[PDB]
Amino acid sequence: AFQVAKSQEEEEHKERMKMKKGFNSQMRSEAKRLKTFETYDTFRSWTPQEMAAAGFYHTGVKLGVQCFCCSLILFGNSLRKLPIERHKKLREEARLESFEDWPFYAHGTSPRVLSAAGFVFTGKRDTVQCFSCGGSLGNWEEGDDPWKEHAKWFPKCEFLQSKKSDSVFANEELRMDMFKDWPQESPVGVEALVRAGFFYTGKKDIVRCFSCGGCLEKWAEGDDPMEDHIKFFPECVFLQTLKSSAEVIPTLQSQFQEARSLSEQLRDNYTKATFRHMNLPEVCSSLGTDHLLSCDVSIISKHISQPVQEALTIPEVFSNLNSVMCVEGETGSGKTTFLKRIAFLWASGCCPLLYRFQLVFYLSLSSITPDQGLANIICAQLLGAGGCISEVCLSSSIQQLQHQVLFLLDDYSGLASLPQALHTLITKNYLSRTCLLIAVHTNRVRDIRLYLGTSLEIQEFPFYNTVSVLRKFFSHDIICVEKLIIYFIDNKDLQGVYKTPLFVAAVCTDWIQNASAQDKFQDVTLFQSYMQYLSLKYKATAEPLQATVSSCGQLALTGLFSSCFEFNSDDLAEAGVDEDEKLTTLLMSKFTAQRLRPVYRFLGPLFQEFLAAVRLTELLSSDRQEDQDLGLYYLRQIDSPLKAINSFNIFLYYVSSHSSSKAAPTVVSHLLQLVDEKESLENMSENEDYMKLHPQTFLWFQFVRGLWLVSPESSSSFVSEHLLRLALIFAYESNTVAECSPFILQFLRGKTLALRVLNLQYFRDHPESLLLLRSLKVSIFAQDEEIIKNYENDISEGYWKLSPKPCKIPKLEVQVNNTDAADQALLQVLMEVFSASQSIEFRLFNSSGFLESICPALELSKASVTKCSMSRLELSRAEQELLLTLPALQSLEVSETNQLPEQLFHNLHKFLGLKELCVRLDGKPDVLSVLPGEFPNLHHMEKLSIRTSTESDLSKLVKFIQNFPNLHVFHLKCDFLSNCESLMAVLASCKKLREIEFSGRCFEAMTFVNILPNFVSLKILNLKDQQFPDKETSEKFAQALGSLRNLEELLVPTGDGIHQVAKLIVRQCLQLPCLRVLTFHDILDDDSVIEIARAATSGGFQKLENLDISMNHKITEEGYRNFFQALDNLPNLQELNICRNIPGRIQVQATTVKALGQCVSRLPSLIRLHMLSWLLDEEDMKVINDVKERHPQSKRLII
Amino acid sequence: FYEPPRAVSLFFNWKQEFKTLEVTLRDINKLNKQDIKYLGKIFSSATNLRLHIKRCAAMAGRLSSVLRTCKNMHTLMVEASPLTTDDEQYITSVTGLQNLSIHRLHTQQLPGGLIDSLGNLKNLERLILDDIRMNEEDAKNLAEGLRSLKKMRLLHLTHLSDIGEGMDYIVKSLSEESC
Repeated sequence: AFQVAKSQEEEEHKERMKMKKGFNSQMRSEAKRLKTFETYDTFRSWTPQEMAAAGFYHTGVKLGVQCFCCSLILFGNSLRKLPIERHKKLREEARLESFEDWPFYAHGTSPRVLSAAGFVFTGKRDTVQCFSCGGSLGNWEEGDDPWKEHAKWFPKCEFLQSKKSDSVFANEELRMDMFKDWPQESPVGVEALVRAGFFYTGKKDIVRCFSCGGCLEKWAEGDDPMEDHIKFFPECVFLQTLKSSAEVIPTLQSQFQEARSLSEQLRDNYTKATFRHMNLPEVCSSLGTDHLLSCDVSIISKHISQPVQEALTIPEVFSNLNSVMCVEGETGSGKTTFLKRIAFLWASGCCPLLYRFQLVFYLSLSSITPDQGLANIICAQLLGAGGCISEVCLSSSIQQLQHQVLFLLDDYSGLASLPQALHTLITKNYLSRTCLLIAVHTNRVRDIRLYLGTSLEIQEFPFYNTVSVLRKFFSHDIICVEKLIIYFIDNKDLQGVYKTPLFVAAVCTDWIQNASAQDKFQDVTLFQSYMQYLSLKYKATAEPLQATVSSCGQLALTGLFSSCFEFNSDDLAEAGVDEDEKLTTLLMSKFTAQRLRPVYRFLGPLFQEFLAAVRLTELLSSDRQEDQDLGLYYLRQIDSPLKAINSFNIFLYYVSSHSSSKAAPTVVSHLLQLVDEKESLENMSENEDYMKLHPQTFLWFQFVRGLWLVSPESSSSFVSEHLLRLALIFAYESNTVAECSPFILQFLRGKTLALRVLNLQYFRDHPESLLLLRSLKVSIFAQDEEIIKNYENDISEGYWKLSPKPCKIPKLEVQVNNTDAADQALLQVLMEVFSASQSIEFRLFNSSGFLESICPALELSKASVTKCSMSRLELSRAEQELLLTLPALQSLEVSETNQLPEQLFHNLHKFLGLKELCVRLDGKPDVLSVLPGEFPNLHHMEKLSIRTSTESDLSKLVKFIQNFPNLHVFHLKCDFLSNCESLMAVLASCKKLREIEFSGRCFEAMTFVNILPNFVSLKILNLKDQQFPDKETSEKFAQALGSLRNLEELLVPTGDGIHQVAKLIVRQCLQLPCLRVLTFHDILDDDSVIEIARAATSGGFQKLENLDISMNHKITEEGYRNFFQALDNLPNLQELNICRNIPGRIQVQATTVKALGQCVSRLPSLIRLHMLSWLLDEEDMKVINDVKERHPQSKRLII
Repeated sequence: FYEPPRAVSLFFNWKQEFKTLEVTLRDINKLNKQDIKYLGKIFSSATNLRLHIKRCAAMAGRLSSVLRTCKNMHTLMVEASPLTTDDEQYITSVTGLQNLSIHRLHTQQLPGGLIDSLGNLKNLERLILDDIRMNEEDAKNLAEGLRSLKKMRLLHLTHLSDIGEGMDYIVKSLSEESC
């Protein structure tokens, strides 16, 4: 918004203090312009041609132009500000050929007053345009005041106001006396120009020699005084007495009435006005040409011995002309547009070498092979070739005036040796010292290559050409042009599909003849319309035109099959025969120079994927013998869900066209076939091509790997968002809404969904069935901001516009962060969705300014609230009275503040339903007083997590905590308890003690060897640092833990209980199944990891995944043996910490540690190894890197 | 090994179960820490190590310093290099050394070294002695070291002087039991 104005001060003022220098007598030369307005960076959306003719000038740095009238630097050329117009707001033959085609109709207004008022006639029915307006119109009525009509038709033309509002001196002192009138714009040495033998005349830069009469052009600021007069006047007699024929050799290495009147007749005929016509406005038929009304391309000039020589321009063709030359491109398109460009603009004469070219000859040889020369085709497709002058005498008029004859030969690819004078002219090209051109495609450049000096390639510059054509021809609609240019940086490979600039007429009909793209502008509509043009152009039946479509479609199946793009030309079992149909169709071509077996090339590599999409609907809604087993075959070769987002986004979004739906349930069944997988990560990351958002696709892998890095359910939640999103677009656009609906209900269930409804018209078909999701989620970390970027590549808008009366809306989820305000509009959105949903899940994360938000939130809401998380609040009284007065609360977690809630506590002991607490860092000996108010209420409790700073009253705790029937996970920790008898009573008088967290309370564990035998079905046990000797706790906890084979997660602390406890305990935990987590912190000296070594050799361990050997005494080659077998033979483990021995543990024998990295790489199913508290080097970085890349199933090595 | 990061790269890409490696050490004069640590960390590629000393001047006192990481060692050869007493104590310190050769010792054999702590190489089988400067009592305590190790199979005592009547103690040490 403002950052373009402040940044406009930044780079515009930084450039304003930089490059003010302007030599406003120098910058008028054309050749230095189109030379240096060609080969610069060119990343904008603006044509360099008429910006070199805008009145400004620029070098080639980032777009900073200057001028002579308004001298200011201007850069950052962006949309819709035409720089010829922005020049204003920031401050003979054409008229002759015009009225030549003058019809009979328009004579209520005279044509000569149209001649005296600046009008140009375009050779159609009575339509005009000015030389610098661009609008050809008819609509002729009576009283049309012509220049005032030009100010009254349309206000587009600012050329309206921009235009409306010697014989006695034959000595070098008298010649030099004429040279003392020297023009300022020439910094060339004047004295050498005096000694060059000229004298001045009186105009700009022409100059008149006295010996022969040399005057001529190419006079600029950095030229040579002698060179042009030598190499372009080699017969000046004073120069002959100055530099003779042996001295013009370095400049040589630097650079009849029937014949004449024949040249006058053919010169009068080759300036044809109706020759302009092209079917580039084919059915659109817009009143306009293709040079003054269309932009251009450039030349990839390539040398014959493989350097890519230059990228010349169209006047740079004229500078060093080629006596015989070939160009590659597209027939119908640019190449014949280049030839008819040469002839039609050769009927204009603006370039300073024009009007002196003699005889061009346009020819298209695709029609003929007529075994007869000039009179056949000049008398056939043109007017005539003369009868008094013979056809060989016409060829004698060629071979008598050869040096300025220019040829425009087309399509030797459809030509053999059958025309006589033609093919013998081409094979004997010396015998006419002429300029020959030819426009053969890249299938048959080899037959021309014997007669070539350099090759020329036509190439589109889709930076600016597509927005010039769609600018000028579609100024009627410019907001979709804004959609195009904003789409150019949302999709930065938009140049990767615009590959031919004169087959954008399908886009032209897809704006003026198909208005659907104006509200549906993404890619597949556009090149779907291009494919529809490929059905319209060469309209035919089910020939191998159509089997060229399908057969090159399975060439595209080989294209994305093994990711092969530039082919081998071996397997032509897909397409094969009649190459003229495939190159005439132009879906492919082949290699130019030598290969061993030559190489096929495409017009567009990503366009090939759209060909494979045509192949996929061909293999989706057609004969079901084995064809859809081929589409099913490759469609099952792509079966990994993390690859599905990007690869199925681009390619399956190409499949999102072609709505036929005869096996769309099979491909959305492949979308349901994607289940919870891990190897999909490097299934995508191993692949090579990524299509449009290519380094961004690398970033998609990085961020989704970051999603699985933290949260497995948020990663799969984003997977659910993209799978349900693209499956929703494909489902609604495929119209399989009642055909696949309960299968989509299988595609919904169990997945937790964050609320995204702005593609609501795809979703609102039947939301009641589409309503049984597992969860609903809103938050306010950076994930939802990236999702804002993802649609950017609302809630109640799509949600109530979705359903006017929602029904039975499921439960909800809230996260809030510390940067949240209290805007009431989103609180009204919360009023709507809380009025809709069942109940709320609610998470407070440091949210200040939420007291002023929780007052209107609970004010608007009613008493239906389940979960509240109280992460680091302010703990004020009024908002917890307002939270307090709502019944049916079920969940409240309180673990943060040293400040203790009192009214919320003792008044939280009133209601019913509550099952979640927490009491971390509070401190209470006496706060338990109205807790016996809760004691009649709730036998419904599912989370208990207590901390006190000292001893509380325990009789109430043993009483009603004894009165619990529905035990659960417990978190208990950290006070001066000193009472194992009350806790022995309550833990001895209960039933369901199967998830116990007793991490580090001051306590004597004599109870646990009594109450652990009372309950056998325990699954999770956590303990932090206690007293733990090696015969009392080792024998008694060897029995008590020995009879406890139901456990899954084990956290044992901090004892001098020594390796006998590893014998019996590592024995029994070795010999129990259903076990996942295991932790031996502050214990396991090296003989105890001998016990995990010899124990871990035999097995019985294959269920385990998580394991911690933090805090050994010393790991060394001992640990290489023990972690060799123990980190070898156990193919399910994934967790390891070796750390916090912090000062100096490089006593590990580092190369044997590299062998231990070989040993960890033996383990397939590992994820996180933590190799902390020793030095690495460069070497083991390369070692754990390279052996990490052996199987990439792991990702978490932590230094 | 003449007079080397490429071979460090060569062993440091993949590591498999090499049986034995033979190390040819030729004329070590320059001695920087980078080659000490690299050529030190190479030597764990095999299950047995055959170290060969060949006229290495920079390893006159750097025996135990370089080979401290090198726990894997099977045999060793000494070819014309200076050596200290504590380095000989490092030779007798390791127990996996099974075969040992020594040649061209001009300096007098100091006590408290190889011949004095001889009975620690409990798997000695092949022992090669050439050109050792000693006296009679050094040969006596040498033979006292010969009374300890009872797994020897091959003995060389070539080119020895100042050994008058030490052979009674040596042959007396050898002809005790059916060895």
